[PDB]
Formats: sequence, structure tokens, C-alpha cells
Amino acid sequence: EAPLPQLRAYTVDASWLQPMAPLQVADHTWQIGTEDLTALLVQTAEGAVLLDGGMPQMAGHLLDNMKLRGVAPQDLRLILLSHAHADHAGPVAELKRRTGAHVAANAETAVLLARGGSNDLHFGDGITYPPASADRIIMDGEVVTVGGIAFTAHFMPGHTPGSTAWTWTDTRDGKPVRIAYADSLSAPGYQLKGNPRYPRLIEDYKRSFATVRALPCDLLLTPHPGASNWNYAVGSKASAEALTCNAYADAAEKKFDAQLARETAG
Amino acid sequence: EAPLPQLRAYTVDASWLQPMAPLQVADHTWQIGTEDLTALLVQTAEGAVLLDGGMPQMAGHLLDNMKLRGVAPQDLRLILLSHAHADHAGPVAELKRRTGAHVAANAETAVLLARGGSNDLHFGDGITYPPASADRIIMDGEVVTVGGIAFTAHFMPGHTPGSTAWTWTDTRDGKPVRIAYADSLSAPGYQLKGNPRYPRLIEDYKRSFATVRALPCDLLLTPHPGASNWNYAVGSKASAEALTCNAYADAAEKKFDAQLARETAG
Amino acid sequence: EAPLPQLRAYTVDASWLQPMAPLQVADHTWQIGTEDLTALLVQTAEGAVLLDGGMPQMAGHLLDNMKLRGVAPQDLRLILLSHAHADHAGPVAELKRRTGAHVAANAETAVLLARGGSNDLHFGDGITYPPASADRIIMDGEVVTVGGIAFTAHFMPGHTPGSTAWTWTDTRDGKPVRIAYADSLSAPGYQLKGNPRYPRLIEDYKRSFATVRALPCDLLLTPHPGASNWNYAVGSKASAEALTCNAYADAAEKKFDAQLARETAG
Amino acid sequence: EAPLPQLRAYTVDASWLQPMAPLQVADHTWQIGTEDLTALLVQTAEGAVLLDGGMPQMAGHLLDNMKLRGVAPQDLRLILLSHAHADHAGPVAELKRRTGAHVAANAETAVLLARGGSNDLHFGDGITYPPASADRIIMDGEVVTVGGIAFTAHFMPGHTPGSTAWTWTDTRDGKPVRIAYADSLSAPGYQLKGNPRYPRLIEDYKRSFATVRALPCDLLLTPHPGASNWNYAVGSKASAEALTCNAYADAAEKKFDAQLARETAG
Ligand SMILES: OC[C@H]1O[C@@](CO)(O[C@H]2O[C@H](CO)[C@@H](O)[C@H](O)[C@H]2O)[C@@H](O)[C@@H]1O
Ligand SMILES: OC[C@H]1O[C@@](CO)(O[C@H]2O[C@H](CO)[C@@H](O)[C@H](O)[C@H]2O)[C@@H](O)[C@@H]1O
Ligand SMILES: OC[C@H]1O[C@@](CO)(O[C@H]2O[C@H](CO)[C@@H](O)[C@H](O)[C@H]2O)[C@@H](O)[C@@H]1O
Ligand SMILES: OC[C@H]1O[C@@](CO)(O[C@H]2O[C@H](CO)[C@@H](O)[C@H](O)[C@H]2O)[C@@H](O)[C@@H]1O
Ligand SMILES: OC[C@H]1O[C@@](CO)(O[C@H]2O[C@H](CO)[C@@H](O)[C@H](O)[C@H]2O)[C@@H](O)[C@@H]1O
Ligand SMILES: OC[C@H]1O[C@@](CO)(O[C@H]2O[C@H](CO)[C@@H](O)[C@H](O)[C@H]2O)[C@@H](O)[C@@H]1O
Ligand SMILES: OC[C@H]1O[C@@](CO)(O[C@H]2O[C@H](CO)[C@@H](O)[C@H](O)[C@H]2O)[C@@H](O)[C@@H]1O
Ligand SMILES: OC[C@H]1O[C@@](CO)(O[C@H]2O[C@H](CO)[C@@H](O)[C@H](O)[C@H]2O)[C@@H](O)[C@@H]1O
Ligand SMILES: [Zn+2]
Ligand SMILES: [Zn+2]
Ligand SMILES: [Zn+2]
Ligand SMILES: [Zn+2]
Ligand SMILES: [Zn+2]
Ligand SMILES: [Zn+2]
Ligand SMILES: [Zn+2]
Ligand SMILES: [Zn+2]
Ligand SMILES: [Zn+2]
Ligand SMILES: [Zn+2]
Ligand SMILES: [Zn+2]
Ligand SMILES: [Zn+2]
Repeated sequence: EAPLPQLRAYTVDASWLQPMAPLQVADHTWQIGTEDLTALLVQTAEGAVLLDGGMPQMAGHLLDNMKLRGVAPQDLRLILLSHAHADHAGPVAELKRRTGAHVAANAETAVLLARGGSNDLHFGDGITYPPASADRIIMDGEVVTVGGIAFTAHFMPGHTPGSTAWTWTDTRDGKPVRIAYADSLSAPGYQLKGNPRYPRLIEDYKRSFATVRALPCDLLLTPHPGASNWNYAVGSKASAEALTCNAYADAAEKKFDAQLARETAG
Repeated sequence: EAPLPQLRAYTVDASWLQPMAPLQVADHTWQIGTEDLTALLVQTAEGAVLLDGGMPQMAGHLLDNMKLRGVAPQDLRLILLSHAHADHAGPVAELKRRTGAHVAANAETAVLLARGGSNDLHFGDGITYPPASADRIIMDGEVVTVGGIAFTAHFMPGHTPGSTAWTWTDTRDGKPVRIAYADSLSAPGYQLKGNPRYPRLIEDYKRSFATVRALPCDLLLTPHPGASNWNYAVGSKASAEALTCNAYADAAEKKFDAQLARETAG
Repeated sequence: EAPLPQLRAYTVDASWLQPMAPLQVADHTWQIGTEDLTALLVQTAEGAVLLDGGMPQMAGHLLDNMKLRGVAPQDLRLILLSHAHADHAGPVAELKRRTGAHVAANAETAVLLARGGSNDLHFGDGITYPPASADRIIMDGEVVTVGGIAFTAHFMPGHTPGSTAWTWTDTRDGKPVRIAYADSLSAPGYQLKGNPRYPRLIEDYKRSFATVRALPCDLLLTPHPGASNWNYAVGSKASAEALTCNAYADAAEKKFDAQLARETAG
Repeated sequence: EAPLPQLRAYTVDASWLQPMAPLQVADHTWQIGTEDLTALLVQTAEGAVLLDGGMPQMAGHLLDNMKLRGVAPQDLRLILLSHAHADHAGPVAELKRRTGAHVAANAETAVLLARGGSNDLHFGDGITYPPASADRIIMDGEVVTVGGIAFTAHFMPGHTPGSTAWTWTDTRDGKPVRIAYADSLSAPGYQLKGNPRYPRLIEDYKRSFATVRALPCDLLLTPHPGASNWNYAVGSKASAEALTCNAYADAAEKKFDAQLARETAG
């Protein structure tokens, strides 16, 4: 009688899809995504690095903003990721096809990216995107260097098994600024306790809060800017209310502890 | 001002998603998909073969019908495909996870399946599904045998580069019936002439019409039953109006020639 | 003048390639590899599991011993691995082609297996084997069940990033025996300190010694039987001198500490 | 009693491993491989293309010759292949890691490259190399353009299913020269007739001879220079005795016909 349900698209708040002009974060580092999704362009003498790309439909916008910054498609050398969900790695496959970029990621992120976010530990097949391959597998603490800028990977599993914080030192008019691009610490709708697909989930989150607290962190950014209290829409004041890494980890742990207590109740 | 567009789901006619009970095609062969999408179960002494699975959301229905036929999940040994579009290979990844099945397919089908139908030559990223890996690569004319039933692959590129017809001989109360499961010969919205992503498209279709004409073909079935004039909803009369392979290829070539003439006009 | 060097084969001690008849370890568990490489067959009512396969050239021998145990190729349901080096995962690709088996492994093991052991963190391309794909990705502590026998994964990174101990409870004439198949803890020729390809190597080994100490462990086996003092060549006395998990971890840590001190010296 | 055999390395004639300085073929095109294996560097205003790399151990030599030509590792934009055997695609994985290059290849070549030449239709696992992934899948007749130089793919299956001829137009002091890099047409030790792994092998070779005859072909080069009568070791006279595409196809077909007759005899 009833047919099987139609496929449902992954739809998001309009602000996550609202294009913005490039916003300078430090001397070499620019936010080039949307008002509510981070995509960081780091420009060096020997090419550019992109950290995250946002949603699948953002590929053209990212290339447009790269061109505004003077980065031709072939000048993009490397793509790094916070984690391989559709709202952060969405356009990676298309960006690889349209640029000279390689992708570097840890093994967990590589296997999730290669299945386009399908068979997610918590989302199943509900939130997917075009698959892409990682060209370089990185280990915890490994340094990736482009044009002399060194990016250090800090694994912080929990939100995904492959969740990664990336740190690098830029300058603000020549003076060092230690940037920490810390991954999400949310657990949206997750089963936290006794999860057969992620048995050590709680232990991983708890260690990840400590990892984030200890990051070198003059300036924190996050894949969802609201998580670190950034306001990309207000330009020069965008960073004014930004959290420290310590405060971001503390807020995330308090939310996590409350969610765990509610799960025990329900 | 305007945000980027939301992602759009691949939605289809309700009849493509309308479950049906198993319909016997020959002694060992059953249609177990929906009223308007073919999924053929061939049952042998040494396990079962599935030819196509339909849409991604059909995985549970297929397993239900397998159980009605006496095929436990671990009894499914092999998945074969007509072509790797979402409406025929949709549930392959999930079926592999939930059964003991391997997938056998040609290289073109394997590479399209492995990217979940993304970066399609004609559809781009508009019609995708969870990626799956082929476990065995097959060549044109290669025979795959399960439980003594021999399935022969006949490449018929055009609708996709990897489009394949599968033939086998079943029985009807012990008497031989040469079954031809011929792939689609449609070109829905395709640019046929001077296509930079498929320069020899017209030559491939034209050869594929000839391939289909020559198939051993007592009984023709097609991924979309309407293409061969099957009527799955009427049970015992389902095959009554079915086309021959010759008539199917002729109708497809006439449609193709008309579409090519219209493309030249527009 | 001098040509580039010829490729060099991965050659091993003859005892690693010396076939042996199946040796019973417990009611359902058999050593079916060679005198000096472990390959464990666990036989259940609903099919068999293979833990490791040894060297690439052992595939036929493994299938022979499976047949002696009553396991037809299609009865092999699952392959599990200690780690994805050529002397333990060597024949996995061929076994998958010749049996109905899937492979389950963590993400690190999956990415190393998929490149056939090439670009190894320590061996480069010197020790490789035919690539294979993991069909199921498992997380730390995840339970995989076949025929009612539950196998629990315990990650113990160091020898490879994906190194895994597998535990299960068998019986000895109906009485429970907790088997621990603990991975290698060696670091043959490895740079341990300040390794840019594995920055947290020492921390991972140190945690892995503790993981092995805590395993449920009535009977310890290891990929190289000599590491746990097994003597496969003497049949019924093969397990007589076997180490406990505690003693295996202690011996490995003492060796590791000495090697680290020598590396600091040299 | 007897242990299983040791693994055997793929060893080749010394001349295949004999490094040579870059040899100019046309204004933009250089032979940069060894005396007996072709590796063509095409240098454009917008980066370089490499067609084949030879044996796995040639990676460093190729990078050295690129540097002599003024091509830094990051200037290599694209790798194209004749076919994915160890003596032509051997160093592709390492070159991708050490350069900015992507690989473009047809689906058949991509699936063979991704398993490192293992499970070869004729060689089994005897001739393998580190696996690499194709970043772009190309179709027959598709044009790939770098720095304004257009490379056209011409499929010529037989030696491998994915065998490809690549054509482009260079200049000799400004005057057009149509270069044809035609793949191997040998069948070394192959079973040609009734091959269950390649049922249409003879038909594919026969069509491939015709494909090679029709190539735009002012100057023919081949993966093994001896096949087209090149003499890389004599510098300026290297091309003097080179065959036409017509003569290369004719010689290959005569050899093929004789081998087929001998196979029928034996
Ligand atoms: O790398 C040390 C550096 O990090 C900062 C924050 O940028 O301090 C963080 O790290 C310290 C050691 O891990 C912690 O004591 C501190 O709580 C944490 O914020 C800088 O203060 C310090 O120079
Ligand atoms: O979610 C952060 C994102 O929201 C915007 C509005 O689109 O700013 C809001 O959130 C900021 C804190 O994260 C507030 O300071 C601001 O007042 C509020 O409008 C974006 O600008 C910001 O990137
Ligand atoms: O395999 C031959 C077999 O096929 C049939 C149809 O089932 O005929 C088809 O193939 C013939 C040769 O390819 C064609 O002459 C014919 O037009 C085509 O239908 C049977 O008639 C025949 O026994
Ligand atoms: O598209 C074929 C598919 O449509 C159904 C109705 O759901 O049957 C229709 O098409 C048949 C020919 O293909 C007609 O004979 C029939 O009268 C018409 O309703 C399905 O039954 C059939 O599988
Ligand atoms: O799972 C507990 C079980 O393991 C054994 C060994 O088989 O003890 C091991 O684990 C204990 C807790 O992790 C440790 O105290 C002990 O040192 C270690 O050997 C059994 O004794 C126990 O029943
Ligand atoms: O390396 C273990 C492996 O070696 C053999 C001989 O081939 O046995 C040796 O090692 C045993 C301890 O691991 C000793 O007890 C034995 O005396 C010695 O010969 C194999 O039997 C064993 O599997
Ligand atoms: O593309 C035509 C061009 O190719 C040449 C050889 O470079 O001729 C080849 O192709 C012709 C048509 O395919 C054949 O007639 C000829 O035999 C073959 O060598 C040039 O002669 C011609 O300009
Ligand atoms: O196999 C071709 C390859 O061999 C060399 C010698 O290393 O040259 C030989 O083959 C040429 C024809 O292909 C002959 O003309 C030459 O006289 C002979 O030495 C290499 O120079 C050539 O690249
Ligand atoms: Zn400045
Ligand atoms: Zn997320
Ligand atoms: Zn998110
Ligand atoms: Zn019957
Ligand atoms: Zn289709
Ligand atoms: Zn369809
Ligand atoms: Zn018993
Ligand atoms: Zn090892
Ligand atoms: Zn080992
Ligand atoms: Zn010049
Ligand atoms: Zn070859
Ligand atoms: Zn060759």
C-alpha cells in the first residue's frame, strides 16, 4: 500500500549557506567560507592551503574567494580537514578535480571521506557527500609544511573518530599568533554510553577535552564559528568575543556531561 | 543576499518504490524488487545471486523477500549489476554489509560504484548513493558461475560506460529458458554529440544496439520493466507482453536516432 | 655507469614458510599456518573465522588446512588481522578472491592493507604484498560475532598504528578458556624517538604494553609463536612453555626500553 | 619437508635500469627515463606532464632529470600512462607523494594501478609495484590539456585491458610534429585463445592494430623504445630508425598472428 519513503536531502540553516567575502584572520590566514561555516585559506610563497570547505555546494564560492585572494586553482596545494562530515568536507572531491590540491588526513578521516560520509557511526546514510580520497595519511602530532608554514595535527576523537585540531603560527603585522583550528566537540543525537559502534566514545571525548585545553592557542577558530563565539558577519569585530581553547573545551565538557546525564535518565 | 541552494534529494515516481512480493520468472529466478524497478534473485544449491537492487531505500525489502524465498542473508553469495546508477545499485553497500555477498562488475562499473554515482558523465553529483567496492573485476564475455548456474557478461556501453547485459539459462519446469537481463539503452537528457566527457558515445550506443539484438534471448528483462513491456503488478500475466531483445534494441535505436536529430536541431 | 639496483624480494627464514598440519588450540580454534607464523582458524556452527594468514605464498596451504578441518572455501566468513604487514596479511587478497570471506579491521589497518604494505612508516616499499580492502571498519573494543563466538578488538598501536589484539572465549572440553591473540610488540629497526612519521610512537607502545597486561588471558598466542614461547612443531606440547600476557608485555617493554636507550646512544 | 618457495623479485635487463640524461624529442618533449624504458616529460608554460615512469626504482632519477629540465617537483601537474604494469607505472605512487601531480587514466588502468599490478590477467601476482590511485578517469578520445598542450587518449586494449595511446602535437623549431606515444602490442606468454579471464582478447588486439595504424603520427614512440626502433643511447641519432605507426602495427600483428598459430599448435 504505502511506498517506501523518498530519499531526504541534507538541508541546513540558511546562514550555513550564506556566502561571505574573504575575512582576514591573520597575515596569511583568511576565512573564505560562509557566514556560519569555516573554511580557512592560508596563503604562502609556495602555494595555498585550505582547511575545510563547508557544504558540497560551496565549491564554486571557495574558488571565487581564492581568486579574489590571488590564488588560482592550480595554486591550491593542500586540503586539510577538521572532520569528514558533509558540512565540512562536502566539496573536497570537486575541489580536488578543479585544483592541484592533495588531501592530507588521518586514517579515520580518510576512510570516512572515501565513503562520502555514508555508514556514519551515528548518522547512518542520512548525511552524505561525494566521496574523496586522501593522498597522504598523517599521524598524531605530525607536521605538514607548505611554503614554510608548519601545520601540526592534534587528534581529538569523539565527534568523529578522525576529528583533528590543526595548529600553526601566523603573524599579525609580523608578530607571532598561534592559531588553533579545533574541531567540533558536539555529540548531536549521539548514543554516548554502551555504543556498540563506538565502545570507547566517552573516554575519547574526555581525553579530547584535555587535548584542546593544552593546544597552543593565541586565537581559536572552530568549524562552526558559533562554537568559539566568532561573528563572521561583522568583519573587523568578528574575533572580538572569541573563546579561548580552555573555555571552548570547558563549555563542551559541561554540555557533554549534561547530555550523558540525560541519556542515563532517558 | 541569496544563500546558496539547498541540496536536492533524488526523488522518483512512487511506483519505483512500491514493494512487491517475489514474482517467479523461471524455475530458479525471481523478481524481488518493486513494481517498477527490477531486482532479480537467482537461487542455486550453493547460494543465491542478486542482479541489481534498485533504490538505496530498498535494502530491507530485498532482504525480506530473500527471507521469504528461503535465502538467509549469509546465503547471498554474489551481486551483479546492470549499471551503477542510484536507481539500480542504490542499496549495494548496505547489502554487502548485511550479507555475505561479493560484487562482480566491469572496471567502468566498479569505478562509478566506488564513487557512489558522483561525478557522473551526465548527472554530475545530482544522483548519488552510498559508495561500494567491486570485489571481482570482470571482462567482456566472462562467465561467472554460482551453484552451477553460469552468468555471462555482455558489455553494452552507452547509458553508462560500464553498462552490462547478463545472460543465463534457467528452466521452466525443467526445460531450458535463455534469460537475457539487458541494461538500459536510454539517454535521459544526455548530450550525445561532441560530448567531451564521452567522445565515442554515439559509436558505443550503436554497437550496443547490435549487442542486444544478438543476445541469447528466450525471455528479456530490463532494469526498468516498462522498457521491455513487463507488468510486474499483474503476477502471472507479468511477462505476457514482454518484448524480444530484437524489438527492445529496435525501439531503443529509433528513440536514440530521434533524440540525436532533435539535438542537432536544438 | 652503474644501473639502478634490481628490486629485492622479501625473503624470510625457512621455518616461517614450513607448512604444518592443523594444531588444535581449543575446542573451536586451530593453528593452520606454518611452523613459525600463526594463522588461527575458529570454526563455528555458522561458518569459520581466520585470524591472520601469514606470508603471501601461504594462501593455498591455508585453504588445504581449512579443507582438512571441514571448512570449504565458501564457509570462511570473516578474516581478522593482527597487523597488515606482509608476513601476517600476505595472502588476504587471494583468500578473499577464493572464499566468501569479508575482512574486518580498524581504519589504520585498512589503509595499510589497501596499499599492500607500501609506504610503510618504517619499511618504505621494502616489504609489500597484494593490496586488499577491508569490508568492515571496527573501533576499539568493538565486538564482532560469528556463529555466536564473540571476538573483541583491543587496539595496541606501536608495531603498526593499526596493531590489534583479538580476544575470545573458547572451551577446552566444554570449559571456558579466554584466548588472547596479542599482536607483535617488536620495533625491528624502527626509529623510536623524534620520528616525524610517527611522533607519538613511544607513548603508543607504552600504553600498548599496559593494554596487553590487562587482556583477558587464559592462553596467549602471538603472530610469531616464538614471541609467546609457543612451539608449533611439537604438537601436543606446543603450548607448554607459553607466556602469560603479563610476561609477554613485560619482556617486550624491557626489550623496548633497551632499544630506546641504545638509540639515544647511537 | 620442503618449505614453501620464497617470494621472487621482478628483475629486468640492466639496460632497462640504466639512467640517461634528458634526450630532446621535440621542442617541449623529453625522454627522461632509462636507456630501455620510456618516460616522457612535456614542459608547458603552466607546468609539466609525465607520460610513464618506468620501474619502481626510477622515481629519484625521474625527479633528478625533471630538475635538470627546470621542473621542480611541485611543477609536475599530471601523470599519464601507457599501461599499468610495473615496468611503466612502477614509480607512480612515489611520484604522486613527492610532487603535485594528479594521475589521469581510463577505468581499466585505474583498477589495475590501484591493486599495484596484482591479480594481473596473465601475470597473477608475479609482477607488482606500489599501488596508486587515478585522480581523473578518462574516456576513449577524451582530450586532457595542460598549459595549452592537448593530449588525446586512444584506447588500444590487448596488452592490458586499459592500454592507451596518447597523441599530441609539439613543434620542431616552431613547426608542427604530431607525436604518437603508442602502447605495447606484445602478448608475452599470454594465453590468447579461449582465455576465461579475457574472452575477447583476440578481437581487442585486432582492433588495436587498426587503431594504431590510424593514429596521427609524424613521430612514433613506444614504452619499450626497441619496439619502435628508437636508440636512446645514441642521442641525436636516437630517432633515426624509428618506425611509423603503420609499420609498428604491422610488425606487431605479424608477431601476434604467428604466436596465435603456435598456440594452436601447442
Ligand atoms: O604551548 C604553551 C602555550 O599555550 C598557552 C595557550 O596558548 O597555554 C596553554 O598551554 C599550556 C601548557 O599546555 C597550559 O598551561 C595553558 O593552560 C594553556 O592555555 C600559552 O599560555 C603557552 O605559552
Ligand atoms: O553562529 C555564529 C555565526 O552567527 C552569526 C550570525 O550569522 O553571528 C551570531 O553569532 C555570534 C557569536 O557566534 C554573535 O556574536 C552575533 O551577535 C550573532 O549574530 C555569524 O556572524 C557568526 O559567524
Ligand atoms: O544464440 C542464438 C539464439 O539466439 C536467438 C534468440 O534467442 O536468436 C538471436 O541470435 C541469433 C544469432 O545471434 C540471431 O540470428 C537472432 O536474430 C537473435 O534473435 C535464437 O533464435 C537462437 O537460437
Ligand atoms: O512500467 C512498467 C510497470 O508499470 C506497471 C504499473 O505499475 O504496469 C504498467 O506497464 C505495463 C507495461 O510495462 C502495462 O502492461 C500495464 O498495463 C501498466 O499498468 C507495472 O506493473 C510494470 O511493472
Ligand atoms: O578479565 C579479568 C581476568 O583477566 C586475568 C587474566 O586472564 O587477569 C588479568 O586482568 C586483570 C584485570 O585487568 C589483572 O588484574 C591481571 O593482572 C591480568 O592478568 C584474570 O586473572 C582475570 O579473571
Ligand atoms: O619460533 C617459535 C617456533 O620455533 C620452533 C622451531 O621451529 O620451536 C622453537 O621455539 C620454541 C619456543 O618458541 C622452543 O620451545 C623450541 O624448543 C624451539 O625448537 C617452532 O616449533 C615454534 O613454533
Ligand atoms: O590524421 C591524419 C594524418 O595521419 C597520417 C599519419 O600521421 O596518416 C595516418 O592516418 C591516415 C588516416 O587515418 C591514414 O590514411 C594513414 O595511413 C595513416 O598513416 C598523415 O598522413 C595524415 O595527415
Ligand atoms: O631496445 C632499444 C634500446 O636498445 C639500445 C641499446 O641499449 O639500442 C639498441 O637498439 C636500437 C634499436 O632499438 C639499435 O638501433 C641500436 O643499435 C641498439 O644498440 C638503446 O639505445 C635503445 O634505446
Ligand atoms: Zn600584510
Ligand atoms: Zn560533524
Ligand atoms: Zn558540523
Ligand atoms: Zn519448481
Ligand atoms: Zn541509469
Ligand atoms: Zn534507471
Ligand atoms: Zn571436541
Ligand atoms: Zn609486522
Ligand atoms: Zn611479523
Ligand atoms: Zn627551443
Ligand atoms: Zn606491460
Ligand atoms: Zn613493458
